Amino acid sequence: FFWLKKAIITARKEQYFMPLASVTNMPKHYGKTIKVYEYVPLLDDRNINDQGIDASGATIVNGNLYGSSKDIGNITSKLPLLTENGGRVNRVGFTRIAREGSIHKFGFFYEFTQESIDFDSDDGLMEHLSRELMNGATQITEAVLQKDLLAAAGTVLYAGAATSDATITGEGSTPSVVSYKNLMRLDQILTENRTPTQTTIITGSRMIDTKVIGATRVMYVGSELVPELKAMKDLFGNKAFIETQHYADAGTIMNGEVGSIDKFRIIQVPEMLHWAGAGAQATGANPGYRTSMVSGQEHYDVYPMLVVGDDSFTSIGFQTDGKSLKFTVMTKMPGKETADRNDPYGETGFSSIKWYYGILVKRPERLALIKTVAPL
Amino acid sequence: GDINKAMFAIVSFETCKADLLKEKDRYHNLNKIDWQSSAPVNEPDHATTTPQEFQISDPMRKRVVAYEYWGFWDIEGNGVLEPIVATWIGSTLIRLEKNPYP
Amino acid sequence: TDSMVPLPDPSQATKLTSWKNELSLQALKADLDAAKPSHTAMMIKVK
Repeated sequence: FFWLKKAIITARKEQYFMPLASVTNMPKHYGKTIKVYEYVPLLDDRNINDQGIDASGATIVNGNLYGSSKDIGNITSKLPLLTENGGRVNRVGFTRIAREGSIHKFGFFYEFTQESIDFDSDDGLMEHLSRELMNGATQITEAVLQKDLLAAAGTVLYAGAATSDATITGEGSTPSVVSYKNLMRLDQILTENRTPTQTTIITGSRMIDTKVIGATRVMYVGSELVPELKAMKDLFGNKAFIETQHYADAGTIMNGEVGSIDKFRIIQVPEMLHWAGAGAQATGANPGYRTSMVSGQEHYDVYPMLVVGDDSFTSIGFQTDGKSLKFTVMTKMPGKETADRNDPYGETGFSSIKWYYGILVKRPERLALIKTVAPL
Repeated sequence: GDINKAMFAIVSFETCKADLLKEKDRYHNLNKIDWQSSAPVNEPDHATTTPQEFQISDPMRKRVVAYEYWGFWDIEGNGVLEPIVATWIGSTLIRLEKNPYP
Repeated sequence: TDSMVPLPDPSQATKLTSWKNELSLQALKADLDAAKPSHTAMMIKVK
């Protein structure tokens, strides 16, 4: 055998939710918890107070003049009117809310020996071991953040006729698959929540076979959903998916962008997580949708399609002041130094890496999500 | 086998934000940088003598790994190769111009 | 915030300068990953 001395190495999987999040500092010697204040407007339902007097002059239960309601009847009924000899007629009050978050620990390590590393047929083993260690650490941090974001979603919409995770199914009159109307509804809700628009519309170019795009939001989907998105058709029967080649010129294509649909620009995330077995049980009439087997019964799978708005959350950072986390890495080349109860000689080393993680959610209303099943 | 025939060269070194701000005119896009992501330990390719547990508390004085590209490029697309320099940190291009030295 | 990274490994032109043709970060990184295997093999001998 003639070893080629050039091994085969894989690359680190790219991470999407690390660079997105903003990081808040947190000094030490001072606990592990961060709190904020929310100031609720005057005319809001959350403004539940007790300092209220109506135009008549008697104490009224609701201090806020009228809630979020937009009826003509309520507005006319509860208008603040003033007479000529006005005094002690209308009073209002205010409220503030608090939100909190915390920090948790993490870490893992590995072992080796002097003989194995030193007298190996291939040199450079230590650098490879360190490389896979770091890659695994970054991937774990990314997965944890994505899991937290999916769990803490504020606006959740179920595709099809389903009303929960369990009732999502792919058999029957109405399969739980995303459609155009669901995307329109999500856009309407996100506009109602006053969520800012991430992107700008694209006006066409002068070259032949170029289509205009009017999308203002970004959507993150997995790889399994993209064929289903491609096959989708709009209300009038044409094709909805507009690929990146049509509007590539005279526009900016974000990385990992497969195309644009309606108001949303679809971004493909290789590492997106899916719930397993959350759907209803799958019988033999399955039209070909993905299923997972839990406790001897087939069950369908649920897929996120997350949307993250501007200033939805911040990541509590312990001594970072910057994106991503701070990892503490320790290495001890083996020797006689180590001692133990029955193992005082020592020929093994190690390398251990640990970090502190925490997240704070400031406006859950801006995070949105559409649960659906994915074709096989 | 000759250095003069080489097309490009790349060096990775450690810098702080103060070094970049010494000449604010030259650099750009200093705001959108993940200083902590490109830490010396987070980049095992760079080989250095800094102990693996060391980070100054001052944000301006933290040291991060940066890359440079000294090489020949066809800037105008007319077929002429002219020297250029490019510097990037993480995934952001902060400096781009011709070769300054005579 | 401000959406994600606006270019696919800064493909296309970031527009730092006025040159008609601009390098973009992807080409530079690609040359780096092309050159790296040989340099990694060479450094083993120095080690």
